[PDB]
Amino acid sequence: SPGIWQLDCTHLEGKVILVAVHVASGYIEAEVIPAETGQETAYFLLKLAGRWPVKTVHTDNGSNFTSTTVKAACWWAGIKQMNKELKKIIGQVRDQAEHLKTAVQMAVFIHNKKRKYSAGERIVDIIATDI
Amino acid sequence: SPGIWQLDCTHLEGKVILVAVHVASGYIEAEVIPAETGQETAYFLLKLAGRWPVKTVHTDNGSNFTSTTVKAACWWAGIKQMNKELKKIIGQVRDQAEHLKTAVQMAVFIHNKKRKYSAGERIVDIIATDI
Ligand SMILES: Cc1sc(-c2ccccn2)c(C2=CCC(C)(C)CC2)c1[C@H](OC(C)(C)C)C(=O)O
Ligand SMILES: Cc1sc(-c2ccccn2)c(C2=CCC(C)(C)CC2)c1[C@H](OC(C)(C)C)C(=O)O
Ligand SMILES: [Mg+2]
Ligand SMILES: [Mg+2]
Repeated sequence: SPGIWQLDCTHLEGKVILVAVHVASGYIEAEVIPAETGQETAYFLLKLAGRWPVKTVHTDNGSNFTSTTVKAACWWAGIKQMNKELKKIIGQVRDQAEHLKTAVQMAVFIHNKKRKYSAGERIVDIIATDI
Repeated sequence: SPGIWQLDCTHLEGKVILVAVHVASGYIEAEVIPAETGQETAYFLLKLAGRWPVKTVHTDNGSNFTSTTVKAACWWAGIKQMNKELKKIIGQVRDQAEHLKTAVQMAVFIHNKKRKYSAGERIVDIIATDI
């Protein structure tokens, strides 16, 4: 289904990377945050919900969505309840940037634009077709 | 054209709001940043470029894109060179959130989901059709 996203945290250079994957397309969005936190999770989900039609969200760590503040965000937005590929691309471009967050955003761009249509294309098409 | 975006800063409660508008749809993305800065502008544009097919970017303050670091970002991403509506929605929801950034993201969501198809729909459709 086009409304299903996966959301997980990974660690790199002592920082946290929140990664969201649109399961049907392989499209990703990601952000660097100081540490795993219900507030960070909540605010990311607000941002995500505001650009795409997010219906459900899965994770690999159920306890991530336990906090009151994450549930409140899912309520308001009407939400219900790739590390290796991305980590790879970050290594290739890490040299070209100072900050990890910049390398993340470069990799996310590399990821979504690559062809096999690109992930970035498939999300748009899948979502348009389902309108 | 579907690759044209507008990018501007506005001020509210002594903070800065970077606002991007996809001109053909009225879709917006926005972020709260400490102060107007070439680095902030640059990093936002990386993020934007990574989710949409951004071809050109306009602004109301040409000097915003003057810095070396903003030009470098446009180069790497292959980019070339609503305050009142959004400000309104922020006032309506300001009460319901502590942080300005949360109120921004709530308003951006309100904005993109409203019907007259919604802005969020029109971006997806416009971009899908042009694939
Ligand atoms: C802190 C800086 S300075 C800087 C830069 C690069 C070339 C010329 C001037 N500044 C950059 C870059 C801008 C273009 C790229 C492709 C996004 C990667 C490197 C950065 C970059 O951080 C920003 C994006 C917050 C500014 C970084 O982490 O290295
Ligand atoms: C700092 C907090 S705590 C908190 C909250 C709300 C209800 C229950 C528990 N926490 C919230 C909210 C979560 C849901 C909404 C719809 C996004 C708005 C209010 C916030 C919110 O900041 C976050 C998003 C960084 C956590 C805020 O600025 O008020
Ligand atoms: Mg750093
Ligand atoms: Mg605040």
